[PDB]
Amino acid sequence: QDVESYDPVLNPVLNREVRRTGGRVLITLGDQDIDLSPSFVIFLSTRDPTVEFP
Amino acid sequence: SLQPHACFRLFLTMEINPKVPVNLLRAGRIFVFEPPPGVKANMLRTFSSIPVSR
Amino acid sequence: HTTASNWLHLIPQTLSHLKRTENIKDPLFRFFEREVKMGAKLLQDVRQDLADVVQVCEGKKKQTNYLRTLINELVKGILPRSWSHYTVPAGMTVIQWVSDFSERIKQLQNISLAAASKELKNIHVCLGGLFVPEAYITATRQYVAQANSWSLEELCLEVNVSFGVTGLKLQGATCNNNKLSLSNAISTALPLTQLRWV
Amino acid sequence: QGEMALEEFLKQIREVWNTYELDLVNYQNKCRLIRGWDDLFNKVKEHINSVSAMKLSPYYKVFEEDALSWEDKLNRIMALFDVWIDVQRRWVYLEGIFTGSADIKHLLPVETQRFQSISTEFLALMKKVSKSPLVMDVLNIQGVQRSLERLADLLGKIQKALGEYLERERSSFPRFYFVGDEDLLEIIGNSKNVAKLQKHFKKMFAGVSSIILNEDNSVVLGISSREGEEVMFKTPVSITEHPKINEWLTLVEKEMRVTLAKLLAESVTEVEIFGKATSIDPNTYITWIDKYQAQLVVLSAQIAWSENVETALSSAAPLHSVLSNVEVTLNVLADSVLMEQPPLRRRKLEHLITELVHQRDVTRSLIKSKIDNAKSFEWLSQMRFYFDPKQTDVLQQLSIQMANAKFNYGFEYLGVQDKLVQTPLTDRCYLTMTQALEARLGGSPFGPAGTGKTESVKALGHQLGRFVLVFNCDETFDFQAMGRIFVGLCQVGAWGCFDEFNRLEERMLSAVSQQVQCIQEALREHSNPITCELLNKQVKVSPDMAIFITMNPGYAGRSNLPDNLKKLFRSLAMTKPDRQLIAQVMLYSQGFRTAEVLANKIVPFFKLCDEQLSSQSHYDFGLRALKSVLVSAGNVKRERIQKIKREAENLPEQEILIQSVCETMVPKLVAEDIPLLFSLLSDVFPGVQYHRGEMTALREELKKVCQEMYLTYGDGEEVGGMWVEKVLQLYQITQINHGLMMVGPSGSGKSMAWRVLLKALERLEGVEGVAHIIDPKAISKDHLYGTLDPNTREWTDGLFTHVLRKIIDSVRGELQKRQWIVFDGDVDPEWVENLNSVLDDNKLLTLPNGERLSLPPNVRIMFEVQDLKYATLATVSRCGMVWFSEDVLSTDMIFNNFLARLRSIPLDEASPMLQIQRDAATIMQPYFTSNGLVTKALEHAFQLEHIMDLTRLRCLGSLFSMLHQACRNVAQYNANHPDFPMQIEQLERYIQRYLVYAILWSLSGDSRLKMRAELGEYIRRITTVPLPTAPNIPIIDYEVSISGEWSPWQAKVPQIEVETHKVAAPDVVVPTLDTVRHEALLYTWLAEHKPLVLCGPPGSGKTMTLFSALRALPDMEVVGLNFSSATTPELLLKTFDHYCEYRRTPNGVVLAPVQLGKWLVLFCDEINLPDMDKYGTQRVISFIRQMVEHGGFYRTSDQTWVKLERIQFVGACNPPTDPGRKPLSHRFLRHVPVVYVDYPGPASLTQIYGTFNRAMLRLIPSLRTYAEPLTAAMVEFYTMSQERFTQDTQPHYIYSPREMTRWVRGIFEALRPLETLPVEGLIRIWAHEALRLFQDRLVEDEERRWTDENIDTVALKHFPNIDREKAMSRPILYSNWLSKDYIPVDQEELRDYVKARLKVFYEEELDVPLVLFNEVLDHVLRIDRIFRQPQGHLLLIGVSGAGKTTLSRFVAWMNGLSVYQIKVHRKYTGEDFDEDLRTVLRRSGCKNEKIAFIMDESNVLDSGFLERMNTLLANGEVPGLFEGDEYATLMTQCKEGAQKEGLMLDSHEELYKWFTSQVIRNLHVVFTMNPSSEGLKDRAATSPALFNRCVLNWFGDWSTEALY
Ligand SMILES: Nc1ncnc2c1ncn2[C@@H]1O[C@H](COP(=O)(O)OP(=O)(O)OP(=O)(O)O)[C@@H](O)[C@H]1O
Ligand SMILES: Nc1ncnc2c1ncn2[C@@H]1O[C@H](COP(=O)(O)OP(=O)(O)O)[C@@H](O)[C@H]1O
Ligand SMILES: Nc1ncnc2c1ncn2[C@@H]1O[C@H](COP(=O)(O)OP(=O)(O)O)[C@@H](O)[C@H]1O
Ligand SMILES: Nc1ncnc2c1ncn2[C@@H]1O[C@H](COP(=O)(O)OP(=O)(O)O)[C@@H](O)[C@H]1O
Ligand SMILES: [Mg+2]
Ligand SMILES: [Mg+2]
Repeated sequence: QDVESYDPVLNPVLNREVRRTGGRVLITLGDQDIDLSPSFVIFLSTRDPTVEFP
Repeated sequence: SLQPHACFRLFLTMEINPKVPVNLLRAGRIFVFEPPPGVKANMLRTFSSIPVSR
Repeated sequence: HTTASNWLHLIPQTLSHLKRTENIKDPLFRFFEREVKMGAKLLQDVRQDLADVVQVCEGKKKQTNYLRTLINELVKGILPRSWSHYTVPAGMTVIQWVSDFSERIKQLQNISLAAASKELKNIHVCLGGLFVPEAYITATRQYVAQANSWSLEELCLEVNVSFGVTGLKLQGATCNNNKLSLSNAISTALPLTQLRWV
Repeated sequence: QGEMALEEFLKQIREVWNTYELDLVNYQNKCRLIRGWDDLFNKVKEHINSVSAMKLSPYYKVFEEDALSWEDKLNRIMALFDVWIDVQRRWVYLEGIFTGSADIKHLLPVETQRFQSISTEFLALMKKVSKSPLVMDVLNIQGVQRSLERLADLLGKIQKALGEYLERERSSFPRFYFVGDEDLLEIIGNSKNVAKLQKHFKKMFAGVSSIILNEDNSVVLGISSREGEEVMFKTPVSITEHPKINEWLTLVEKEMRVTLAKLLAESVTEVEIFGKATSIDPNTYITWIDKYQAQLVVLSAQIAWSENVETALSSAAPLHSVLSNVEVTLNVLADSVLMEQPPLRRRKLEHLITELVHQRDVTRSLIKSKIDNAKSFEWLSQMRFYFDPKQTDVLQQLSIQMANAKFNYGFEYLGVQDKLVQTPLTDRCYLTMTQALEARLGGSPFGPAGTGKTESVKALGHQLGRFVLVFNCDETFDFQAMGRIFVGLCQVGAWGCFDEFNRLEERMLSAVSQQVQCIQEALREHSNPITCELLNKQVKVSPDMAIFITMNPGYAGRSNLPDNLKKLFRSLAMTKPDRQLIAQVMLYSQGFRTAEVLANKIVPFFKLCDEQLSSQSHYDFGLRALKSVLVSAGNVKRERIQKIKREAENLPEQEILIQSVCETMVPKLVAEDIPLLFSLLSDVFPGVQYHRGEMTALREELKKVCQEMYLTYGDGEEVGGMWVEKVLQLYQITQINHGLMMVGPSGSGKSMAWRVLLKALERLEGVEGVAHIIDPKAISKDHLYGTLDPNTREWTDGLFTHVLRKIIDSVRGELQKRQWIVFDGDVDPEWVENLNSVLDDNKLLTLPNGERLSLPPNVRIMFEVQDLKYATLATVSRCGMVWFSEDVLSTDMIFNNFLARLRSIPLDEASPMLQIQRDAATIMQPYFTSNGLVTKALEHAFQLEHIMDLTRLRCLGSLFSMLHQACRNVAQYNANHPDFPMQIEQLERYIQRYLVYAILWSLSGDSRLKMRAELGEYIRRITTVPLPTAPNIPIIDYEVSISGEWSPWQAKVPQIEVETHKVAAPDVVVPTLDTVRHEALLYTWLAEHKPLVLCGPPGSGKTMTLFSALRALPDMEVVGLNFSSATTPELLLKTFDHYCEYRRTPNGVVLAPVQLGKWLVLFCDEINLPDMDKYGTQRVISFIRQMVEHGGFYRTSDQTWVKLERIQFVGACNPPTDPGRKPLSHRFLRHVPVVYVDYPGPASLTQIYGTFNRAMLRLIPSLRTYAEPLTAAMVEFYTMSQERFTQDTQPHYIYSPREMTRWVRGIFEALRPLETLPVEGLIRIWAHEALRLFQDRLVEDEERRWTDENIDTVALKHFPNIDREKAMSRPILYSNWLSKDYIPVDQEELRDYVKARLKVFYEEELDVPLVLFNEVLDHVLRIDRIFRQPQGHLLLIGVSGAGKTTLSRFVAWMNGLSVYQIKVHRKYTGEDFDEDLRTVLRRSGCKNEKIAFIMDESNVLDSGFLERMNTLLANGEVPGLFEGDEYATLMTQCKEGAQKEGLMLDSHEELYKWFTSQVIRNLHVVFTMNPSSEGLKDRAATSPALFNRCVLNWFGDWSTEALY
């Protein structure tokens, strides 16, 4: 919730900038390498219709 | 993000300023205090404000 | 920019010039001299700004930052801060301010013509068109005081409808035989107000 | 014999130093400290002066060694004793507090142990120094410097750490809240000395300035005011009982009140037995006045009058009797004041006359109407006084009353103060504020400045006997600070009179409204041991609280009061004071027979002056000016009466008032208003007349000083008459005024005026005159005034505050000298409003601590400003103006000063240089007299127009520097010809032409070619000087040879052919006429280490010309400084930190470069860019002007004058008409000459790049015949592209020869390894480079197609009989991936190769699929082309999600670069950005690896990001990024990297140079941002490197072709 204060840590996740280490799936997040399961989804909520996004 | 006590009222007093967030304007109930229309209404509020025992 | 150039071409058709016209001990002469000098300075800066805008809007000349500020102010319709040197009533519009300033320049031209021919005492001035009407009142009081060799602090004002002023307008009253009657008219123009010092 | 006399003087010095020992006195049977430092310091300083005088002349060369030994030993002992006085002064009160104060070891055990160790060390040193009192023996102890430094440092540390006990001590004695930390430490430490407390009672009490003590200092006999009035206690308080300091201070403050009550009772008894008679005896009346103090006398008179009026109204005859008695008394007062009295008694007389005339007016108004009963409101409205002797409580015997508001007199000793003329407006204010006080509401008068608001509140407080405080609050007054001052006022029972309350940071105003409400509730509870909650603490509230507010509505757009705080104050509007009544009462009180006539002629005079005079920003004719005129009139009347008595009679009161008016108001007038004001004076006062002059002694001393320091002095009608009269007026205003300004245009001579006046006053009165020159805008307001730490309640002193505190303390005898604090800047209400209480009659500076620093009478705060168009009336009114007009200083006296400075003071500092200088001066004497030639040429230069506003003094100083260069050139020629010296006629005929050349390049150095030719034509027409006979060639195209004739620079420029190795190298300059003229003129500037400014359009060649000029000077090191919109002097301070060191010398600290023998030159590349404040000032420009004019700046660490040793400036700027430029101040442009370097133009550009193309087309000999058509096509295409792609369309549409240089370099780099090329291939590579340089920055398809049409038609026109199909095509792609060389490739093979590389790239780094098309192919080729070149940065403009950073990552991976992104998160601040930059810089320079620093616009959070990115992009290094530990780590890593590479380097400068080279070769920054209408303009303004050193590529949205 509260995507008004959007944190840019989610940019590689949303862009799906993902590595390929053989059969394993590797992504970067901050300063650590993260393996993500394929069954991962994320939703961002907002209670403010009159919000401006960059 | 809270469920408060039954007899709890938060009072926010402010001047009419565009800087007030639209989120807070939508969340709260807005009361506008203005100079009265008419001598009759002015004297009515004056007499209601001054206590009878005085 | 075509519409702006047309408007700035038609603006200085009501503005031509002002005579510069200064060694006299009377307050009236020096007050009129300094008023005409201030009007000439304001007119020459406004004329230079208008010429600059016209040349850079229809012709070959680059754009500076002050010029950009002036052009933006002119398009937005707000008076530039540099032009507003006298008192402007409650933030007027340039459309009527140019007419008011042209009227003031024409008045100062009339003062200059009268001074080219004491001679300036018999003229009639509208106090709205003067930059400093309070200074005009002080100057005429000082003139009558020095001429009659009276006191400078025990002089009262007698008003009839030796100094005539124009442009004064009443508010919710009527003048008849120097007597005031209440009226529902919002403003009745005084034809000519006579200021005699006793 | 002279040498023997000097040796005898040295022997006398040795004897008086071997016979001088430190004087020691026992301190409470503990130690023998040293006192009497003034004589020691005076002896040291006169010995230094004698040694310096002997060193200059005449036989210093024989006693050099022992003279230098004596000099440096004297400096050493001076430094040791300067530290010794400070450490002993701190130690005395530290020992006092740590011994007398109890529960200190129980509360600060580590501090007590530390001070025990320090005390043992200091007593050991005291025993050592008491063993041998001889000063040389004292110097003989080793390690005294380090021992004293450690002692001072640890004493300061424990002094700072002791601050927690100060609040606990303040809770005991309430009055300590207004005393600062170190001052309170002195109070507690010197409690057992008492005599050292006498300089803080002024801050502690109202009028009590000292305490009268006995011989044993055991009993306090009495208290004394500042003016010598003393009050003796009825029952003395004894310290010999051993009470604590707070205990006996409380006893003193109670005894003062009871003593004043007893004396009030006795005095009112005396007045009661006086006033019962219809006639009074002046003898007994004067004895009574001498018997009782001023406030007691006035109070007794008021009590007697009120009682008489009440008894009369109790019952019309008694009211007439009371009025008659009042008139008889007032006549007695007037007759007594008409003669001569002692000053204190005379001021008592004046207060009595004011009060009695108010009483007479009140009785007249009461008897004019029919009043019968005492309960009528016509009498109940006026303030009345009641005395009840039957009240057994002596404090509550007097009851001040008004309309239903009973009051009790506070009985605080006010001393004397200054009474106020009780106008009807003042009575209305009294009634309203006393109604507010009865209602327990604080008062709040408001109105324009000068109506008498704070003085009315202070007068009301003095009438009530309340201790009043005036605070000049500002935006730095925090909620905690207001809580502290409120709790102090609550403890003491005082009044608050916060002045200018509206400028208090609205949030803080709302916050302090709660504290005000709590105080109001506490007072209401008292009205019915009360407490109120302030700062979450309960404090007792005395019932004498009053919070008064003084404010001007909309004075400078200040903050507005919220309604919550407005409801807690009773407002009052007051705009028109009774100036007539004030003037009449003041003149009648001072003693004037025609008092009413003088008032009725002076108040309408001021009314006429406010209208008939011209409107100027520095005119004030208000009530403050009127009161200053009245006070000066009284003083000059006293002086004239004393002068007559030196020989009652009659005096010319009209003439006295005229003289006062003239002396106060004449200097502020403009040159056209003197006859107008004289006409006003003659009109109002017919037989007025005036007298001036009679200042022979000061005038002749001023003439002597002017002759000594090479100034021009006039006799009043001579050449310097206006300037000397202005100096005399400045002297008069300093004498009769408090704070001054010198308002006038730049170059009016105000600095020399006040300097010469100060030196003349020095040599006349014999008192030392020291001047402190402060620039208030070169530093922050916090550094100027102070800063309160938000965490701990500690105060860091500002510059002005530190200077004033040092003068107040006067440990070096600063009070006996003459101090002139000079603010050499410009005035705006951000910081000058803090001095409102300073420049007022309060004479005290207010701080947020509650510490109020008084202003000593020897200090005159002076202003040296250019204009007051941003200053407010509240600060214009308080000062005394001196108007320095531009025509006050005429150019002939500048010429005379220059000629004198040339005749004397030789440049290489009798002498051959001095002889050559004198010869040149007598050659150029005829050209400087009156009009001559130089003045006419300067007037014509004024009539011309320039790229900057031409002041006379800028070009005039530039001409003077050029003439000094001519003299140096003559000296160098004589040195190079030792056999044959310079012939006098050759020198004459050489200087006679160098003068014309210098005035040409000085007056027309900043103008266009046609106008410098026009000035040359005017000079040729106007001068009789031999000139070249070339009708077409201008004079500006000629040089003067040392033989004395004219030669062109066309002979100087050769037709050099550069080598193929360096075709477009950065250091390669092909010479042209403009180039050689500009570097010759630059060398002429730089030879005297003078600042300069290189103005011109971007890419014109300004830094190339500057570096070509500096390459001829081997002893100069150039450092690059880049300025942006958000530039601060912190950048220059960081550069000084990195490349220079701070040394210590006995005559102050100096700042010199680390590499000795070299003159560091600072190159500010965008000096024009720093943002202009809303009051029209620039901090960086003010800083540079301060350190160019005054020769140094101020270090904000410890407030010390740091003097630049070898530092000079060069500046570069675009013209001020460019979109982001704001014009420089005239006060900064006064010093810097400016030269306008323009674009080379077609004629110069053709040969400039013909040389480069001819050199480049040598690898292939079959292509060398096409260099001229290639250059013609190149120049024509660049010119025709420059015409319409101007900055008005897009902010980045700038074109310059930098693009032509990049074009030539690109063609050469494509032509190097290829070794065989047809003409078709040459046209193809030329077209490809043209497209890459002229189409990529464009925005629209129409202009892209326009440039394609341009390139096609230019190739067709300049390249006939060519294969158009083979040369021109659609893809025109060039690549070096398929082969080893830069061979053109087709689209399909490139697409297949990119597809295969992306197939490899998917599993390697990023597994995100991409779709290939022509725009992506073009983008990746452009990005690879930029990445290939060194220092290759990118600026990609396009919509989000267009794949810019993905393509950048792919190209960086394929080219071997490493991709870095900063990985921004929440709370990613500047320190985190600095850590990321440090890691990137280390990896790029120390580790020698490629880095593709990808950065997005979303990564920007502050302007510090852009500032560091600007510095990194433009220079390759960020000064101030590495300092200390990380700097040493970088140096070790750089040394290891150099060892790994194979280069053995040492020291630090060359290692940092190699690190910068590694960064500039191995670091690439890619900046991606979204397009915007104003965002691009703002980014260009805030970072010019992103638009200069970054290659721009407008990717934009996907086109329709791309989408399909
Ligand atoms: N009376 C004088 N006779 C001859 N030369 C003078 C005289 N007064 C000033 N000058 C010359 O004028 C120069 C500039 O004057 P000054 O240094 O007083 O600057 P200023 O008017 O205070 O300037 P700013 O307003 O920029 O601070 C001085 O360096 C000095 O050489
Ligand atoms: N009624 C008065 N009688 C005598 N002097 C007055 C009177 N009112 C004002 N003044 C003088 O005029 C000056 C006005 O200062 P003031 O207006 O009180 O400062 P501020 O603008 O901060 O309120 C003061 O120096 C005061 O001495
Ligand atoms: N006479 C010349 N000879 C050789 N190159 C020149 C000449 N004049 C200008 N240039 C080119 O112009 C560029 C200089 O621009 P520069 O001095 O950096 O402008 P700015 O300092 O305003 O950015 C250099 O790249 C240089 O190649
Ligand atoms: N040519 C292309 N073909 C397919 N997808 C693309 C292409 N260009 C960009 N993308 C998409 O855009 C995303 C990359 O976003 P990014 O590179 O941050 O855009 P920008 O650089 O414009 O901010 C990737 O997830 C990718 O799916
Ligand atoms: Mg005030
Ligand atoms: Mg100066």
